[PDB]
Amino acid sequence: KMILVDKVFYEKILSVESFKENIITQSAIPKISNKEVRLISSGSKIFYAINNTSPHSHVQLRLNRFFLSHIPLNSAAKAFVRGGSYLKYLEPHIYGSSYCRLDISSFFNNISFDDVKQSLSPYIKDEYLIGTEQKLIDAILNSVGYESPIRKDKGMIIPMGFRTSPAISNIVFRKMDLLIQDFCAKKGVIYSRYADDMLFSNPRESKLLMSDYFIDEISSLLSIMGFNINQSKYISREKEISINGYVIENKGGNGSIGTIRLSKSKLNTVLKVTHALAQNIPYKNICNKYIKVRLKEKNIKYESKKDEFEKKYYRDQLINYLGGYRSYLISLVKFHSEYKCVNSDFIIQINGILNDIQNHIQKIKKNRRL
Amino acid sequence: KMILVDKVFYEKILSVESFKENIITQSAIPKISNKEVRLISSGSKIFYAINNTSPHSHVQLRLNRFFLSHIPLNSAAKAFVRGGSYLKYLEPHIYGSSYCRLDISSFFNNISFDDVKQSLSPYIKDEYLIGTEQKLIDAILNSVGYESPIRKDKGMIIPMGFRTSPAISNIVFRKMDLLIQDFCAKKGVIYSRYADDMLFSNPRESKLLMSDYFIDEISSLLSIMGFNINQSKYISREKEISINGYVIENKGGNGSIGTIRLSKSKLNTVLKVTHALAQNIPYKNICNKYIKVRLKEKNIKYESKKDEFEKKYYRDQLINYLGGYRSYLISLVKFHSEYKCVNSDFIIQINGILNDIQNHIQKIKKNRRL
Amino acid sequence: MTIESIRVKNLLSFDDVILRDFRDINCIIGRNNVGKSNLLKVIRYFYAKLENKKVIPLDFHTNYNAVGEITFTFDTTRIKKIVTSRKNNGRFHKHIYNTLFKSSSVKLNFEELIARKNSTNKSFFSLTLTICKDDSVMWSVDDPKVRSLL
Amino acid sequence: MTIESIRVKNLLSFDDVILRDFRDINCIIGRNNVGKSNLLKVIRYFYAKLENKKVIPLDFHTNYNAVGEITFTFDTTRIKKIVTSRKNNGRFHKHIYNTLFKSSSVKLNFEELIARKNSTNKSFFSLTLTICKDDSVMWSVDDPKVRSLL
RNA sequence: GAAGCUGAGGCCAGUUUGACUGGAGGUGUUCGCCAUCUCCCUCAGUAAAAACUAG
DNA sequence: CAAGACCAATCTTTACACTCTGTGAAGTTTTT
DNA sequence: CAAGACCAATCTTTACACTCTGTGAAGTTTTT
RNA sequence: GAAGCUGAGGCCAGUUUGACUGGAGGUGUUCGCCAUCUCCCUCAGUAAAAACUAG
Ligand SMILES: Nc1ncnc2c1ncn2[C@@H]1O[C@H](COP(=O)(O)OP(=O)(O)OP(=O)(O)O)[C@@H](O)[C@H]1O
Ligand SMILES: Nc1ncnc2c1ncn2[C@@H]1O[C@H](COP(=O)(O)OP(=O)(O)OP(=O)(O)O)[C@@H](O)[C@H]1O
Repeated sequence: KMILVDKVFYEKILSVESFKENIITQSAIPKISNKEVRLISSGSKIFYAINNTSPHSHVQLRLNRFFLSHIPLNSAAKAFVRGGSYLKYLEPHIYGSSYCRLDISSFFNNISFDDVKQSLSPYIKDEYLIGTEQKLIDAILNSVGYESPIRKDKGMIIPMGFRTSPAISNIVFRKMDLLIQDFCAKKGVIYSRYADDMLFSNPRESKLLMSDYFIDEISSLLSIMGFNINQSKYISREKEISINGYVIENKGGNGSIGTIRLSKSKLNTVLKVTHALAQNIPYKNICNKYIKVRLKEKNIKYESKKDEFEKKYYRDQLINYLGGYRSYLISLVKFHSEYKCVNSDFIIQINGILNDIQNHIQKIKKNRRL
Repeated sequence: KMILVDKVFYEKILSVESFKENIITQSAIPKISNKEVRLISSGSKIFYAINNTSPHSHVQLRLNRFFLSHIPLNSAAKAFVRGGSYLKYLEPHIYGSSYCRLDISSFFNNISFDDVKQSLSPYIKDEYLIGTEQKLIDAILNSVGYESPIRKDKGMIIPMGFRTSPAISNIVFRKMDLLIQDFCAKKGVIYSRYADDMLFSNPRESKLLMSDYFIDEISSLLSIMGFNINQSKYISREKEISINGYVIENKGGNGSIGTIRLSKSKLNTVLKVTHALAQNIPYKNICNKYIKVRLKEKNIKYESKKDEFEKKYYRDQLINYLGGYRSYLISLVKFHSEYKCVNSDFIIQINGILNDIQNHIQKIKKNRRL
Repeated sequence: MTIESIRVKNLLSFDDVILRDFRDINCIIGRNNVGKSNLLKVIRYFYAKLENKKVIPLDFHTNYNAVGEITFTFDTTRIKKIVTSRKNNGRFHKHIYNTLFKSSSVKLNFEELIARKNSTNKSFFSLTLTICKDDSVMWSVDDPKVRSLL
Repeated sequence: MTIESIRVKNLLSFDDVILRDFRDINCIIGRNNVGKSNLLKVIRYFYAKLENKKVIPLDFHTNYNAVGEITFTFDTTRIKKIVTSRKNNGRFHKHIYNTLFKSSSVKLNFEELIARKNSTNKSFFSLTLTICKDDSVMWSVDDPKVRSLL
């Protein structure tokens, strides 16, 4: 039974109180104004952040909780989904012998809003929420989408960091996930996707993934709804590939099993932090030099205790970083225990690093009481 | 039960007497020397004709009769095969809405001899015909192939006009017929081939046949054994195409039936001949101007009767041409009666032209007795 | 009439067989082991796949062909007369119009439509089922409602 | 051991289910309508397709996936010990060598082969059957002799 | 480099002071000489396979 | 210029030994 | 630059009339 | 036209008479900074979703 939303569904469990005034006075639900959205710059990328006090944030959150979480997705989408994780994206490819990796350029900016409307239409009943002026689907997309002030030409845009944007991206790209999965299956290729990074693997002894034909076919498919392939990040290798530090290897031939292991570049930062901890480097220097976390003087809440405040903050930040990396490798260990696909010697190295991390966190906590 | 040939099969029913001397003295079967092959020029094309007195011609003929006629072929090959005809090549496409036509450049010259050896190997037992010097398969290919004196670089070549060359071409191209047929079937396209002219038709409302992707895919397939597509003869049309004068039309949409009809360019010559016959033009002028048949003075066998000889020869040639075109349209009528796919009004026009042809041949025969 | 032709290519014992010019009674005679029931199996499989049943595809006559085709040419002249008329405005008639004869009279223009109406009406519907070497089945008409209605 | 793991993706009642660490006796318990016999049906279909039988493909859990995969990881350590040894020169042993463990020890070099021989031997054979949306079936190993021998 | 193209000449017309290009029109069109209606000569050289001899 | 997709047929696939258990020390038309 | 292949779900598909028959004239990591 | 790229500066080293480029090595390699072994500072700004808290 698919999820259906009617007028009562929006008015009772979705809106609750965010748009009570609009529904009692029959006033049109307004666009997300620029006053509610702040524009952050990170790299060349631009992020859009909504203010929490606005009712749009709350209705986005309850939309995410109750509506977008029930629409079926494609199993090739491993990101932003309940139970999906990067290791799951990198696992089906342990069976492959040749690997290829593609990227979609500006995935979130290139999502057409009309495609979002078409994708969400079957799951929302066609009614008139506000008299005969605004339809229910129109109000919901008014809640979900946004108009970019920097680029007014392209009109309504699903922005980065709008709470509901990832789930909507998965839903609107389910069509292409199905198309590309069908094509790869007919070619005998294992396909998976994380956000916009696509990974293909051939378990047979063939050069299909290294050919220009495969790129051309994937691009031809992606042009159906207007996406493009980032040519700078295209990668194709044999018997071993490294994706953001996680190395998948398969030296075997017929019926062989590969292994996934993080490399030393990935563990460089944690190894350096443990080395600095063993060298009795002060905590402030460790936090600033490696963890790029610093206590700006404008962030200090009170002037009553400041010398103690800085030390406690840096102690807590080091504890939090060590615990975070401890849980990141525990995730690796759990994934290996569930699937048995991580390198055994790398499992030994993980165990050693985890014991070192635990001992260092114990030492820091013991020093906290001194 | 596939056809298998052993030493006794070659020595008894194939050779019979052509290579008795070589098999009794255990002497190697020789290459087809240039003395047995004459080189004709027709257009830019070059034809190779073997002499009848040579034993190679007779063994080629009995090879064609008894061996190459039993190897299974691909039903998409409509040429040079028992029961295959051009109308059969042009018929499966009456169901299509869009048409495309491709050509293979120098099909007979581009056939690799090693491919012929590989194709014929499973059907000929691996033995030693002549001591330990020449194998049976080697002797048979010595009979079948030839070395081009003009182009010695490419080595052994299957030439045009070597009796057995068409059947061997079909056998060696069965592999690509299977490949291309499978690809088209997965794309939902009807495919047929006559010699080297390939015809594809899409019965669905789509632009697949007009796209560059289809040409690229067919060329990529054809590059497996080294063929190429003649880019000058590539054609793609919708709802109507004309192939060497035979027009296939299908104006309909879902579940429609097209019709095949010859056009007026095709019937221009026969209409002009009938017009000249009705205008009492002398037979010599009709034969020379339209039928491009002329009595060269070097061809006259006897000088006893020459004025009568020329008249009788031209009378017989006109009778033969009229009978040939009569049987060509009778073939069209029979094909229509068997499949019901020729235009009805064109059937009426064929009936009229056939009655005119029969009346003219009757008049000429009656005048023969005067 | 009902069926104009039935064509089988490379399926069971048939290489390329076309049966047409059907009459009211069609007596089939022949020696034992000549394929008389193979026609029955072919038609039965075609109609089972017409209603989207899950059945095993039939075997190919020879494996040197990558396809096996079954073609049925239904004669819809009388149904076209039934449904095109303005009197029959029922819901079944409306469904038959909106499924079969719509999108076929759409492409024709006024002159050709009037020529078809006034002259001796002869309309056919050709449906082709192609079985590939990997047991996939492809139709020449991609609307399953059309096949179920046929 | 015999079987290292069994993985089913999007077939019958399974979304992504992996069963591993098998013991000598494996008791399966659960409520009515939870898929206990669906494992039986999946394994039975996998083995029927292993011997190239003609059967209907199993239904997909959800139709929003274009594939359905069954993966079997056979444990061939003991068979590798059986066949690799120089004493067993029989014809069945020679067939097992020339079908399974040849072309797998071919790619390895002398150092890696000696490391596999001397250390604790652990060899697995992973076979994946993928059912597409159009009822076609594709294997990850294209040699039918391998599947029949398995 | 890869691709593609057509037998050898002689008057007459069109472009050239001196040699090169075509030898029914109408209509439509995907512009393909593609489709449909009506009504220049000479001389060489011309392999093979299949279909087809209305009813 | 160059490339993934390179037919379908074709041959005993069921155990060995030391180890009673372990696997090892003179027509038309088409292609042309 | 530009293009074939553009999810899977979603709604009474069984007869009409004049004509008894014919249909029509404060964590890590990843995407980023 | 289409494609792609990175926060703002200050000493020190390398290329420059006066400003620009990097701040472990070894080994192998598909040459990708890709893999494996051993051992510079400051100041801004830093949205979202999911996985993960060994046993
Ligand atoms: N799967 C198949 N693949 C190939 N040929 C087949 C297949 N099944 C049947 N045949 C062939 O078709 C024929 C089967 O006999 P069929 O039942 O079709 O004829 P029949 O005339 O109905 O027989 P009967 O007279 O006994 O009723 C045989 O020639 C057999 O070789
Ligand atoms: N073709 C199918 N497509 C989708 N789901 C199916 C299909 N066949 C069965 N199922 C689902 O799988 C389950 C079938 O019960 P199953 O026999 O697998 O469980 P079981 O535990 O063996 O039952 P029991 O306890 O009675 O033996 C049900 O949940 C049913 O919905």
